[PDB]
Formats: sequence, C-alpha cells, structure tokens
Amino acid sequence: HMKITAINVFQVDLPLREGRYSWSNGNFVEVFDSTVVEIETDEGLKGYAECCPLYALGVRSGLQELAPHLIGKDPLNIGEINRVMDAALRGHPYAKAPIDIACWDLLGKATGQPLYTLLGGAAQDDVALYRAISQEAPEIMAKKIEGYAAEGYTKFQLKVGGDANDDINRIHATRSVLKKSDLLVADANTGWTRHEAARVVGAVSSLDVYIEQPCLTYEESVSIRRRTALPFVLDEVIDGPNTLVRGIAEDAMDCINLKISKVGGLTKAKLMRDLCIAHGIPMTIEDTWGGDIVTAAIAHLARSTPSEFTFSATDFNSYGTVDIAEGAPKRVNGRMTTSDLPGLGITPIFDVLGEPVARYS
Amino acid sequence: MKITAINVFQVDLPLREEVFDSTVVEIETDEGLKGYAECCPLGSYALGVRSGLQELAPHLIGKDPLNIGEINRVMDAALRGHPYAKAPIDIACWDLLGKATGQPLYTLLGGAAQDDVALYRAISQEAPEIMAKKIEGYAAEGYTKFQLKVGGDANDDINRIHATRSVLKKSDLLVADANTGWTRHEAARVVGAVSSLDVYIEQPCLTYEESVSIRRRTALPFVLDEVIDGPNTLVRGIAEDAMDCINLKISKVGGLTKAKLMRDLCIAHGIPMTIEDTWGGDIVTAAIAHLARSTPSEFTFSATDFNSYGTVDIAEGAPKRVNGRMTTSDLPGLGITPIFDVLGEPVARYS
Amino acid sequence: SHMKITAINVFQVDLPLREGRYSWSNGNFVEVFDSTVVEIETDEGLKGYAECCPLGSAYLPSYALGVRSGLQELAPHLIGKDPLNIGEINRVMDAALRGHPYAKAPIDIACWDLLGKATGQPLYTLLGGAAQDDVALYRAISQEAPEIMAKKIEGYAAEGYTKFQLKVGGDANDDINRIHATRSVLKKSDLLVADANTGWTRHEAARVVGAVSSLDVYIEQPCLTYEESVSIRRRTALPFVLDEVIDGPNTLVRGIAEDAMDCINLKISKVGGLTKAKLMRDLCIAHGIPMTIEDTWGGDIVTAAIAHLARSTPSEFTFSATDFNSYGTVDIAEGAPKRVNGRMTTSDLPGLGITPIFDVLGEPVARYS
Amino acid sequence: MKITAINVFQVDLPLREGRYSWSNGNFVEVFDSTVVEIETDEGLKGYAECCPLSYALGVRSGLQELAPHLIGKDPLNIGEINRVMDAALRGHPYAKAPIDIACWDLLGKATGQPLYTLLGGAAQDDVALYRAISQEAPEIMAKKIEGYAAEGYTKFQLKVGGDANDDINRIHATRSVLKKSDLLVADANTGWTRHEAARVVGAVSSLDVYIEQPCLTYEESVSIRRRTALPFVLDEVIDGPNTLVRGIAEDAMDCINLKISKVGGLTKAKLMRDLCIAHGIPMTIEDTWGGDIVTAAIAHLARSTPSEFTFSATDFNSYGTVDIAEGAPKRVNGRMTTSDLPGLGITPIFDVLGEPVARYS
Ligand SMILES: [Cl-]
Ligand SMILES: [Cl-]
Ligand SMILES: [Cl-]
Ligand SMILES: [Mg+2]
Ligand SMILES: [Mg+2]
Ligand SMILES: [Mg+2]
Ligand SMILES: [Mg+2]
Ligand SMILES: [Mg+2]
Ligand SMILES: [Mg+2]
Ligand SMILES: [Mg+2]
Ligand SMILES: [Mg+2]
Ligand SMILES: [Mg+2]
Ligand code: NI
Ligand code: NI
Repeated sequence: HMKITAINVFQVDLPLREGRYSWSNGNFVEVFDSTVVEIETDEGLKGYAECCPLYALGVRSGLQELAPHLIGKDPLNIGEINRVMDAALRGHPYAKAPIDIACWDLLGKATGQPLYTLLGGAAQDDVALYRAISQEAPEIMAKKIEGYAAEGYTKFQLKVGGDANDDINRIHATRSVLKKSDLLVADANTGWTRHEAARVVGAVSSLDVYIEQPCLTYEESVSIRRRTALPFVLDEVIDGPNTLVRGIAEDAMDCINLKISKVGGLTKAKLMRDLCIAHGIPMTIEDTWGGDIVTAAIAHLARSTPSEFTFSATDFNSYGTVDIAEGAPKRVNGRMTTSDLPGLGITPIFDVLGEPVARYS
Repeated sequence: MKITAINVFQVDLPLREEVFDSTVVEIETDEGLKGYAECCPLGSYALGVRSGLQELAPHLIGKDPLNIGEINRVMDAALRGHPYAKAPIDIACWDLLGKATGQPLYTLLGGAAQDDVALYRAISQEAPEIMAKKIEGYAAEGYTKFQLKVGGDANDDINRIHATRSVLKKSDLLVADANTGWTRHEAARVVGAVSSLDVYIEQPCLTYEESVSIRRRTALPFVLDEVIDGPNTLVRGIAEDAMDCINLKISKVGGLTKAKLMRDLCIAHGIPMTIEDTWGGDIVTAAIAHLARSTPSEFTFSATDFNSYGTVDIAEGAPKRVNGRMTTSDLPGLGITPIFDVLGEPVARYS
Repeated sequence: SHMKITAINVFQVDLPLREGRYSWSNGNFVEVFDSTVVEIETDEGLKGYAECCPLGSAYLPSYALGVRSGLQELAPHLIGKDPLNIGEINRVMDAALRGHPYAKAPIDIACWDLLGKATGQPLYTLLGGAAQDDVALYRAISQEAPEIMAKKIEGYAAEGYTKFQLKVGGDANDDINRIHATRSVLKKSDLLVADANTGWTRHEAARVVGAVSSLDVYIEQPCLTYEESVSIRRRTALPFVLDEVIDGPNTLVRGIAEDAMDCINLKISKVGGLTKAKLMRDLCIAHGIPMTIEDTWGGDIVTAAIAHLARSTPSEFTFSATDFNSYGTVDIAEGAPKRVNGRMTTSDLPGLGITPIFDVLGEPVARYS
Repeated sequence: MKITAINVFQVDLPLREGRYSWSNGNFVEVFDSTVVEIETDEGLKGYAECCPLSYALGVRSGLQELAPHLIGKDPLNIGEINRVMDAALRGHPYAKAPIDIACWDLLGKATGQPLYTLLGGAAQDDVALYRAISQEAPEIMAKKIEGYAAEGYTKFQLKVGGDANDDINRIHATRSVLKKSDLLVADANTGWTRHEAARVVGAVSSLDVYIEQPCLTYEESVSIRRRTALPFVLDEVIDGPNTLVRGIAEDAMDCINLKISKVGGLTKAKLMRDLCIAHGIPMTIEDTWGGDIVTAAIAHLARSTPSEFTFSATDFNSYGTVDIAEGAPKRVNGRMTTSDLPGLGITPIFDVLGEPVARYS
C-alpha cells in the first residue's frame, strides 16, 4: 500500500574531537564526509539512514544510479527493494546500505516497533563499547588510551597496519598502560603483507592481544591465523554470507567485525549476524564511520544480539563534535543503550543537514 | 506485552483418500491478541509434541511473545531437542508479531517475493492406465512437478521410477524420494540403474555420511531432507557440496525463525527448497505459504497445500489451491482464525 | 523360560550435596539434584534397577521431567518385551522415540541388571570381564573463587583422591586464576583437568589455553560444538579431552579419524546406556584413547554402573572414574561402591549388585503395566 | 571357575565338490581343521573350531604357545583370557580365536544362555545364506550356481581374481542364469592389480553385481572403489576395528565381510559388527572355512545381527562330508538358524575328532 515518493540526499561534515584520524597505509582524515538519506512516502512517514565511508563521492554517484529506480516502490517490502538495487548496480554497497536502512526505519515507524525487536528481539539492555585509537606515535597512542579508559571504555582497537616495527612499539606501549582486564585489539586494516604480519604477531605473542585483519586477502590472512595462537578477527575480507560461510567451514577466524554499510545494509548484516550466532562467532558490530544516525543502526543491531556474541560495538557519535539527530544512543560507563521508540528511534536535525544536494522523485 | 496463557488443542485430521493427530497451540496475551500455530507429525509422535509443550509452557508465562529471539533462547534452555514442540510456540509468536504490527507474515519474513507459489503432486504406484489418467488430470490443473515414494526393495524401486518417468511429459519434473529407506549398497544400485533418467534423488539414506556417499557417485540432481535439520547441518552440506536442493520442513527444524535463516542461506548458495512440513491442516498450510511467498521463485522448488488432502477445515482465511498453485491473503500474521467448534476444548491449559 | 517385562515403576528422589551447592559453566548451579530411579519388573519376579540424574534442581521444573516424561512415552512399548534381549529393547526404544538418551539409558542399564540377575553374573563380567580390582577416582571441583577451589582440592587430595576435574568455563580471566591456583596446591603426580563444559567461545578458549600452556593440565570440552573445539585443539600442544560432543559411536569415530582428542569422557546416561557406552569403550581401547568413566550426576545406583564399566576397562585406558555417591548426603541403595583411599571397587553380586532403599525412594511417581 | 585342561583335536574336512579353487591358482581338496576344547574344574566344557584357508600347523603351534598360560585362569573373564594371550604371543589371530570362542561357549554354559543372547540379543529368527562358487570354467560355475539356486540359495559369491578375461566371462555366465532377485558378488580375493580390476569392473558395469576385494592392499582397492558405480565390498583388508574405522571414515566400502577367526574371535568380531551396525554397513558374516562348529559360531553372530545389516552368512557344514558335532545349524531352503541351547549349542562327536593331537594341563 505504502509507496516511496521521494529520495533526498544530504551532505554533512563530521569533524573530529581529536582533529585527525589515521590508519593503515598512511591514510588520514580530518573531517569526515557523511551522507544522510531521507526516504519520503505517500503516507507521511519518512525513513532515515546515514553512510560515511573512510568514497563519499561514490556513495552519492551510486545513489544517483539507484534512487530513481526505487520511486513508486514499496519501502516495506525490503527484499524487493534490495532486489531492485542489486539488479541496478554492481557493487556500491555504500550506496545501497542507506536505502536498506531507511526502509527498516520506515518499517519500524509503520509498525510502531523499535528496530531491535524487528531485527529479532532485544537480547541485551545495553552494549559493550570499544574505542578506536588513531595511528600515531606509540607514546601518544598510550596517552589517549589512558584518557578513554578513564571515561569508562574497557575495549580498544588500535589502528596499526603501518610499519611493522612501529606497530610492535605501538602494541607494546598501549598494552602496558591498560589494566589486565581491559581488552586490546590490534587492527591492521589490511596494512601488512604476510612477512610483515608474521614479524608483528611474532613479537607480540606473549601479550594479551587480539590480531585483526592483518592482510588484504582472505588467503593471506589465513596464513597469519595459522601461525599464531592469539585470538584472531576478520573484518574487510568478510563482506557477505558466502565469504562468511567459507571462513566458518575453514576455521579462518575466532570473531568477525561486521560493518553494517560495508556489507550493504541491515538486511545483509542481520543475515551474517544470525549465521555467526549459530556458529558461536562473536562479532564487533560497527560501521565504517558516522554520526548519530550511523550509531543508532549499530546500537539496534547490537541490542538484538546476545551479549555472548557481542564482542563489542562503538559509538561514533561521541568521536565527533557535530550532532545530526536527536534521540540517538549515548554512552554511559563504556556501554551504549537505546530507547524503545519506533525504527531507529531518531529525528534528524535539518538545520545542520542543510539543503539536499540531490533530490529524486 | 506478556504471555498470560498457553492452551493446547487436539484435532483429528482425516484424509480424503488414515487419520492424523494434529495439535493446535493458542497463546494469549494481557492485551487480548492471541497467536496460533499447528504441528502434526507423521503418525505416537503427537504425544511428544504435547509432552514437549507441557515441559516448555511454564517457562513462557510472563515472557514477551514479540521478542522472538528471547522466546527461543528460553525454550532451548528449558528443553533439549523436541523441534516439533518448539516450532508451534515460535510460529504462534510470529503470528502475534503480525497481529501487533498489522503486517502479514510474508512481510515480516523479509517481504513478498512471489504472488503465488508452485505445488507438487505425489504419484501413487498403480496400474499404468490408472496412473496415466490421473496424470492427465494433474496436468490439466496446473501441476508440472511430481514425486514418487521409493526406498523399498531396490529392484522394485528401479522399476517404479522407470514406469513413472515414462508416463510423464518430457518437461515435467520427477523426484524419487527414498525417505531414508536405502542402505549404501541398495542406493548405489538404484541411482546406478536410473543414471540416464531425468530424475531427482531425494534422501536415499538415514544419515548425512551415508547420503554423501551416494552423492559422490551420482551426477543426478540430489536433494536432502531429513538430515538437514538446522542451520548448522545445512552449512556443513553447503560447504561440502552434499546436495543441489533441500526439503525444508518448518516443524522439523523448530519453527519459522530457524526456517527463515535456513531459507536465506539456501538462497545465497543457489539451493532451491521444497517448503513444507511433515503434515498438517489449515494452520500448517498458512505457515508454509507465508514462508514460500517470502522466497523467490528461483529458490522455491515447490510448497505444499496439506489442507487440500484433508476433509476437516480448522481455520478460516487459510491458503487454498487454485490451478496447481497456492497463495495467502495480506491479513495480519498468519491471516487465519481458528474454528473453535472443530478444535474442541483444550486438552491442556498453562497459565 | 522366556522372561517378559510386566511393569515399569519410576521413582523420584532428591539428592542434596555435602558441599551445599555445585556450580559449573554459564553460571549454572544446583543445590539439590532431582534423581530418577527405574525399576523394571518381570513375570519371574526378578527386577532390574537403574538411576538417571541429569544436571538440574529438584526445586525447579528441569531436565529430570524429560527423563520421566520420556519413560512415560517408552514404557508402553516395553511391556511384554524380553528384557534379556537387550539389542531388541534398544531397537524398540529407538523406534518409539527420537532422542531422549537420558530416558533410554536407565531402561538399558536396568535390562543389563536383569541379565546379570538371570545369569548369576556381575555386570563387569557381562561387559567384558574384570580388568581391575579397583579403579582410580577423580573429584569434581565446583566453580568458585580460586582460593576456595584450591582449599577444597587440598582437602580431597588429603582424603586420597589423586585426580581432579575443575569446573571452569566461566569468565576467562577467573578461569586462568582458578587453574593456576589449583595446579599449585597439587603434587606433580596428581592429574588436573580443566573442564570448561562447553563454557567458552573460541576466542575465550584461545586466551585461556595460551595462558596455561606451560602448566601440566588437561583441557576438556572448551566449546559447545565439535568444530569449535577442534579449533582449540589445533592451537594447543596440551593434552586435550572431549566429552559432551562425543555423544555416540559415530561422533567418536569422527573424532578418532580426525585426531580431535587424546582422551574422552564417557557419560553412561548421556550416550544412552551401557550398551552404547560399552561399544564406545571398546573402540577407545582399540585406538589407544583413555577414558574417564562417569555420568552427568547421581547417587549410589549411578555409582554402581560406573564402577562396573570402569572395572571392565584396563587400567591403562581408564584415565579415571568418579564416585558420585560420596558427593551427596542421601543413601539410596545397599551394596553400592564406596570409595576407600581414592579408589572404588564392586562386589561380585549379580548385575549391578545393588538393592534400593525404598524407605528413601518412597512411593513410585509412576507405574506402567 | 577355572581352566583345568585344554585339548586340541585335528580333523580332515573333505569337500562335496572334491575341490575348491580361488584367486592366484589356489585350490584345496581336503581342509585341515582344528577343534579346541577347554575343560574347567566344574566339569563344563567350551568348544571352538578354526580352519583357515600349514595355516593349520600355524594354528596348532600357536596354541602350543598360548595354552599353558591359560591353565588356572578364569575362562568367564573373556577380557583377561585375551590379555593373557596377547602378552604371550604377538598377532596370530587364528591361534587366539578358538580360545576366545571356546570361552564364549563356556560363558553361555555357565549362564544358561545361547550365544546370540550374550552377543547382543536375537535380532533374526533365521538367516540368509550365500553359496561360494569355486573358480572354474564359466559354464561350469554357471551350471553349479543353477543347482545351488534350485536348492534355495538366493545369494552367491563367485571366486574370481584369476585372469581378467576369464573373470569377465565367469561373471557374465553366472549372472545370466540367475533370477533377477538373486544377488551375485564377484569376489576377487585380492587377485587383481588395479589395471586388471579396472578392465573387469568396466566390462561388467551394466550387470547387477557387487565387487569384492579386488586387490591386495586397501589403497589399491579404494582406487577401484572410486572408479565404479557398482556396490563395493571389502574383506581381507578389514582385519580389525582399526582398519574398519579407517574404511568407514574414508568411505572405502558399502559392505564388509567379517571372518570370525581371521579377526581374532567372537569378541573382536562382535565389536566390529556393532560398529558396522552404528554406521549402516551391512556385513557378510562368515569365516575362512570350517565344519559344524565354525557354522554354529557364524549362526549365533548372524542371529544377533538385524536382517538389515546381514548381507548374508554361509553354512560351511553343507560344503563338506564329515559331521563333527551334534546340535549344529542345518540349512533349510537357503536359510539357517540355531537352537536356544546354551553357548554354541553343539556337542562334539569325539568319535570323529579322534584322540587329541595335543593336550595342556
Ligand atoms: Cl502430498
Ligand atoms: Cl531381583
Ligand atoms: Cl577356465
Ligand atoms: Mg602496508
Ligand atoms: Mg577493523
Ligand atoms: Mg482433476
Ligand atoms: Mg530399507
Ligand atoms: Mg522428502
Ligand atoms: Mg561462557
Ligand atoms: Mg566433562
Ligand atoms: Mg592376479
Ligand atoms: Mg571374500
Ligand atoms: Ni560508481
Ligand atoms: Ni520429551
């Protein structure tokens, strides 16, 4: 019955409290380029979503190539929405994800149900958080991590995947300033070749640390997994159910990181999440980056996941200084929760969103 | 919302052509909405459905029926196995979720992918002229997919499969379902002797290991049923290339929550499903049709209209066969309403 | 001369703990177990007995109900059957009911008890012959503060126990402390098994086995599934034990072929009775796999079954057994094994060699005839 | 109860057909069988028989090593009897088997039970029989198989494993004179290399036949298993629980042949049988050869095996002309059964056995 009448695309800068974020391969960003999507219906309801990769041009040009073909369609038939887009455009999961998420928001609004119920039921009241720690000098990384620990975070993900020696130093320096019970993940974001990775995991093999996504490919990464007894996490190479199943059958990892937009939206993320639970694979529920609306999606998928299989999530809104939505999850002593309001539970602040850089109708 | 009572009904389901013991479950909430489901195994086994529900129910009073993930965790913690007792609880909660959200089940299961769905016809082994006349009638009402029961004497089964393949249109599909009835050596002989027929082989043996042994020796399209009992065994089969299709029985796998996950895994790996259950009346058939409607045609080998095969209607708003196919309404939940005159008084109440 | 089953009577009995509470993985705990005793009556006047006691409280509706409802569903199919034809008994049960190994186990064991009585032989002979006069025992150590686990272990080692099963599979960091603390209080020759009872995910298990890699400890059942456990197996050089996932000869065969473990625990009732347990036992011997002979829990009648199976296992392949009856406060049968200096034996009386104490078992909660 | 004496008897078993021939040009006209009798201090006696396909001299000199170690021991403790035998003599299943079997007979006698009850319980009232067909000219094997079919036998093992071309002709000639429902196993008894086996199974691929033990080794035999769609049987390489488990785990066969004496006695055979049942593997329950006493053991093991997993048994006593015991199984219409008498249920005809050829006390 309900039909999509317009898709609007908004652009908003998300600056960083820390001023810069840096990771593997020397990459950095000072101000993130976020895109918010609004889907309007013929019955007054509107759905929202956000995509913010580490790219933003591709999100918006991707949306150009997808949106016109969704006009008139039913936003509540989420399977059919996804079918159209996949038939419309190869790849571009970053353009696809916000359409999918905005449709789930509409589904929640139309049904009067918060997303965690619609994603399978509330499995936990609130959710464990990690803080990502930008790639810098070892002693600076150590200092920032003490700060965040003092705010109540108990899980941390270092951005290594730089020079191998540098990273050995970074992992040592940060592990040394944490308390025993705090959890430290070294996330290379693909920045090592296997001989580099071998040297890093060799030199930290007695540290209480997790090794995450050492190399670019699945095969290179498994080569590392087979040489360490340290608990091991795959992230970028797990982009859908097929690669996930393969990694499960082949014992390629102990945990995965699930980036909602990278895998193409909530529909896909949910499938992977249900698969993992079935095989005892805990997940970090996150995304590439974002603000209030990205954080809301994260928190709803996470709350619908048992604590047992939530390794961690993160709260991207607190990393930035610009608020783009009201009713977003907030962090209290290192943990996040949501309200029980319908859909994502959020209300965009149109004054900061400004004018839509694109309309489709 | 809170579950305030679980009531258990018994109903005899006679066949048109001997009587099955079906169980219907009603869940009542402190808000007036009620959820329904049905479970009917082949039979004995109905006792276990009702004893399982007896063991489950007390743990569910007070719970939020809409938190379907929590309902399932609670059931799995209280009781091991018994998928036939867990399944109607799960489905009745899905029906409540539809009711509370005013959405048909196919939408809540991921969205309508098919306006209506294919069915299949089991072909009784009779004199070749009686078969051929029935086939003409089946073909006239839209049927193009057919099944025969095998899994008995190997040489007899070889004959039956040849006989039945002969009387069908070349474009018709034929599935030989051994229903686990063969040992490895029997199965090898049968699939060996029909290697040049356009036939599917379904569930030759009792276990996964035995079935895989047969799989590795035949090029014929290969279907597993009984041994694919959950997402875990499914992923095993997927990774080991143990089968081209499956038969998905909603109750045997423990409900829609589990069937849905299995359904999505199959889609992702190009594995079509026969979507049915062990048996049932109107309310089992509704669950089947909603799940089949949320599956694309490409991955629906067929569904089944069990209610066509009985003589007692137990719910209104049920799916109905028209011209070899079945659909659902868009009413909330399963879209059915039970006919309580037929169901009788509860055989059990929990509160 | 063809003996037939005339009735099945089912008794319920509470079994409290000397220690007051027993705690294991996932924050599970019990203070009073809910045990079931089965009595198989025959037209000759001979009776067979068995006990089954899964991990659960008499004070909540738990797994013991499923033992008793499973017996309810089996019983009608057993009336008139020949209980000495144990193969047929098991075939009749499997046809009647899927799963419910805890319901089927005591019927099988009670039929063995009847075979022993009909033949005048003790179970250990019918199960293959006495290979040991008495059997080494381990003590299960409840999951608590490391200091309390360490202190209880010292007490039990002083009573003569030389082997121990820690109940870990809680929080990983706690479990690391528990394993160090308890290993430290035991002489080198005492054996220490860290039994997770499926209580860890693989990343948790990886951290724990990495942190105890240099201790003389065994790691048992780290994770829920076979696949998750084998992933831990491949990353540790420590001796490795499987338990819950070895539910029968088929998974046992799989684990042997794939080098998934160095030892197993054999829980008689969980595998579905002495007939299944014996097959698995003999297969273990042929492949050089030591076994812990045990059960989920129980009192004197469980303990008798354990003792007979253990006695019929060569010492070389008996990693241990346990005497569940000395963990509790309530005696339910005469003629049961009694630990002496960390070991138990049996009498040569026919069958299990036990006679229940009906003052304690009370009135049957069900009779089927 | 304890063993007070062990007597060893020798008896010639001639063939009704005058000769039996099998792979590699082998043949025998008169079998040299050994019967063991174990005396106890209570006056009960246990009996067994072993008759391998010289081998007999091996059985008897093996017993010469074993028996003295058993005087004084408890024969109802079958496990301890076996352990004493294994610590005395490495290998020699044919020498150990009749001891193990004779103790099972004693256990039956001491308990008042027939062996089929002590081996696990009656599973069939009577059992299907096959006739072994001697390796001769095709038309001779064909004429003999017809006569045996006329007597009621519905199953047959050809003794092939000779020249490949001859074997192809044998298998064609015999298949063609049988009713459709009769089963035909082509048993090469290891007599082919794999190029020979490949030609044979290629040439008979459209016949309704089973292929048994084509080659000497497990590895060579599996190579044939993977090439053919025909049902496949292993025999000689399945010599114990360990090779059986390897075969099961590797999907090396659809059925097995279980030779009681070759695997070391009823104890090991029961173990193997019970494992075969668990994994859905039907068995041919047999032995190398023998008279009435070997037959009684076969029949008791067959009777405690469900019909579904009894591919067949054979009644060796009907192949020969010398009766050595009363109470033995007698084939009636291609089936045999046992009485319910205790133990093996037989009593040796001492008249036929003659004076013991060895005595131990
Ligand atoms: Cl049908
Ligand atoms: Cl008695
Ligand atoms: Cl010739
Ligand atoms: Mg690099
Ligand atoms: Mg990452
Ligand atoms: Mg018609
Ligand atoms: Mg069959
Ligand atoms: Mg089927
Ligand atoms: Mg845990
Ligand atoms: Mg254990
Ligand atoms: Mg040759
Ligand atoms: Mg042979
Ligand atoms: Ni593009
Ligand atoms: Ni039950």
